Amino acid sequence: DVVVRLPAFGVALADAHWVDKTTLLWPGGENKPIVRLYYSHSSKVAADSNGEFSDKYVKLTPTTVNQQVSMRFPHLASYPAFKLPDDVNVDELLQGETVAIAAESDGILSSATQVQTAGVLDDTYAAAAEALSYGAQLTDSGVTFRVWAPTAQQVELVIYSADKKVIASHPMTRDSASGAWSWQGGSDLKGAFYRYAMTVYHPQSRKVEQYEVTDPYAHSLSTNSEYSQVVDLNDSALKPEGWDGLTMPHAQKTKADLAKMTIHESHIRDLSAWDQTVPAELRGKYLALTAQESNMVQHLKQLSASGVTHIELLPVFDLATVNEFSDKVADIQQPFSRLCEVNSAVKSSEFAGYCDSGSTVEEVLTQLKQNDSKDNPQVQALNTLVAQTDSYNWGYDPFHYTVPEGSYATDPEGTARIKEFRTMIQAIKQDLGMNVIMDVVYNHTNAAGPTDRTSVLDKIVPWYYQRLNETTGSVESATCCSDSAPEHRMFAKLIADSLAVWTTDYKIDGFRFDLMLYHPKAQILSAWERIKALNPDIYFFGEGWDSNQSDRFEIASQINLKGTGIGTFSDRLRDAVRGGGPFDSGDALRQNQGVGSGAGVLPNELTTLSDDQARHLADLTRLGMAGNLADFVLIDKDGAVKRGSEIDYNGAPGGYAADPTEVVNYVSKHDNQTLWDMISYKAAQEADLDTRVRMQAVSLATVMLGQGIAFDQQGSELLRSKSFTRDSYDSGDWFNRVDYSLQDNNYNVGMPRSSDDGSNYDIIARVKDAVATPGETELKQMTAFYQELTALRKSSPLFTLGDGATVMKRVDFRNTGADQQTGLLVMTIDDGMQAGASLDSRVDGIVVAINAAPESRTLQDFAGTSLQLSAIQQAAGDRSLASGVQVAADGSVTLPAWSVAVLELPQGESQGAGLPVSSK
Ligand SMILES: OC[C@H]1O[C@H](O)[C@H](O)[C@@H](O)[C@@H]1O
Ligand SMILES: [Ca+2]
Ligand SMILES: [Ca+2]
Ligand SMILES: [Ca+2]
Ligand SMILES: [Ca+2]
Repeated sequence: DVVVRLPAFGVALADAHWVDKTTLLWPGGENKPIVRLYYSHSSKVAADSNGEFSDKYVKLTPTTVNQQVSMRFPHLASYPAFKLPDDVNVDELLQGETVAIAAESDGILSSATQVQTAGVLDDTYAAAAEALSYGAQLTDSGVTFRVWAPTAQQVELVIYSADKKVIASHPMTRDSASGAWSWQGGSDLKGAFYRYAMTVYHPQSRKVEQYEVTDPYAHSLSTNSEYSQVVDLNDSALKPEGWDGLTMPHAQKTKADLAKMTIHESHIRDLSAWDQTVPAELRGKYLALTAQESNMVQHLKQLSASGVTHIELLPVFDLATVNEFSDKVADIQQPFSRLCEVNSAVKSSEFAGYCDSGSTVEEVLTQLKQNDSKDNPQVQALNTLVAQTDSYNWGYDPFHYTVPEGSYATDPEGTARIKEFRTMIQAIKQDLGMNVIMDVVYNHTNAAGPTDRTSVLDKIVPWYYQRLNETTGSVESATCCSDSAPEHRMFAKLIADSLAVWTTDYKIDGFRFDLMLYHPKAQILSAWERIKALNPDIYFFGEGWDSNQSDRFEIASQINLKGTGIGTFSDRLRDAVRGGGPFDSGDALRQNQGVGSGAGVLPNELTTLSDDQARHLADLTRLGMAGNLADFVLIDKDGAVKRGSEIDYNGAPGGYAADPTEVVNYVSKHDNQTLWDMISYKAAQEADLDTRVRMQAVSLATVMLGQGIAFDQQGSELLRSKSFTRDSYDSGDWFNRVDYSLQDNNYNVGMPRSSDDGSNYDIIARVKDAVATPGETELKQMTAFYQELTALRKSSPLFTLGDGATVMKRVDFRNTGADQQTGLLVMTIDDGMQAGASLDSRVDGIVVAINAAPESRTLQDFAGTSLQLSAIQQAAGDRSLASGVQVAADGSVTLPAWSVAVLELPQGESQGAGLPVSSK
């Protein structure tokens, strides 16, 4: 056997992949005579002083990739394949560093690279490891700790006292079949803090690292997640009174049940950070939801009574971007002096002069408003510094997937947060009458590598839980941060086990997957199958659409999830009604008007939108109101008969769903500009304040009165503004403010962050002061419009049919084709004899008319049909979106500008003719 030696001829990159027991995929070994897999247990492979590689190695022989490997890693199927002998001691090699080396016949090195072992790890240990349970599993009879670390050389369980002093370090017992380590002790360990002391090779640093890491299956933590804690979530001491009997206020069993879902996407701080009627110690906490006397809680109670059915919570799992040690945090309601003591950047800034002042941070920000402008964005200048050390962040930064966030609890030390979180869930369901959905972020981790404080998974099993670049081994960042690998068996299991805890132990009713398309379709479905065993009515849905992982596996996208029952946010109606797209900047923000802001019918001074383009948006909007079904048949802008899949959406088929319950419509969400800020960017100069409020309502009407599940951002009913901020994840209490005292909508409170919106300062300055800023009058008006819409949505089962086939049999549209009155959306829902059975004993049909235009419009296609205005809208009088609507003798219906009318055909002795869907 020749000896590999030197003639930059050392280990470089990591483009070799050990995908299974005997297969090694590596481009560098092609056509090369000598292909080997060198390995070193405790050392870094490298040529010795003599220039030779004298470390142990295994001989690799050319081969052809097998079907099994090709299916698992399609993106690597083209790589030159090499086989290892069947007697290779895989386990021992995986305990240290392995490097693939290739050299010419003469033995002169041609290339050497590191090896990515995720594949062989799954092939060798996954099945055995999947059959076990992980974490500190405490029962009243004892505890069993288990952690998966197939490559670690040593793992010790370190037990800490409450004061964080080591009271014991136990070497764990490794299971050869699974590669998991365990340790069994007595129940006296209940409540104890612990960490796993790892001795493991990390490919990134190429060294056998030695560090203590928290449990990835942690179910309790110390302040700021420094230590994991042994806990039995079943303990009655961790449950509010009557917890076990908590039931879901809204059904989610049938598709009809699901269709009634009306979501209010909220954030723990956005809800109570500014509410002075919420006890001070509960502001920005889970428990604020229990302050029945507060403006915020009373507001949500009324929304629920009016038709909002679900509260969706932005990250409430353990996020990493907020320091849980209160002494290290300063918020705007506190003295500027406090800010200076915890934030050295502020103390060294142009604002240092405020340090020894007697002002609070918010008082300073308030005074900076008058002289704030595009040329002097001082409000955001100060806020950007405040953001570094405040209590604010959306939290899409996973630290621990199965422990509640600590900063939202009154006491982040230990188990305390568990009961408070549950108390909140109970309050929402029991006292506010709404189901709860949790935003989950399994698509990435906050960090990876062997050094970052928040790198947990990548420290315990390096290069396994993260998705890596095929050539460099670098952790990918397409998600934003440290991309995870849901396609790997043990991470898929971690996800499913995690969801099981939130479902069973925290009684969560549904989960919204962040960037769900970075997950394999099969993995999402498998997780749903597992969770349905715990809660048969659990609902799964998600978003993303920037995919790019299709080369590795079939992704969980809108298209691929058709007919599966897994929901996806639809960006079709969203874009059509809001106008433009999320990538717009500068003038495009104003030019790209939407149906909700007058596309075509009320053009601003910059837009070039044609009537045809405006009508195309109307096609996308109507399709969306019908559940954005692939097979829904409608008449398009040109009078052509088209299926939803035939309506174009920027190059892709518009309609993609099988059932409306697989589609979540919306016109505002936590990310991107608020609906009001978009209307402010797009509205024509002549559109006055009152008109803009109606535009907000008309925009929301397309969602609320549609067949798809309805979703909306907390505060849309209050014309919520972020002062034009596009991405407010770290913009603090200032820009994310929601005022439940109803004084204003937080519009015009300073130019938004320059780093992300600086390119929009020009357009902002030009449109910002077009009209007055909303006040109590406008907020109360909008809340009334909003509650009317949600009340209408639940006023009849016809609005939420659930089944795609039923929608196709009952839903149709009028005012379509080339001779249509632009901006007028007229949707009919049949309940007559031709539709089948009467689902609503009070009506034979319903007509939804949304006049998104500055003209009054008259409908003549319902003449002699005895159409009547909804009792709900009649009851609202001149405060209704239907104020001014006229139902004449001849049967014609006239709608005022920017109005919404829900009309019905009263049912007589028997089911009537209704509004049959026309043959197309
Ligand atoms: O915290 C991770 C990410 O969260 C949200 O997606 C923010 O929009 C983004 O800016 C940030 O990088
Ligand atoms: Ca945290
Ligand atoms: Ca912050
Ligand atoms: Ca890729
Ligand atoms: Ca009926």
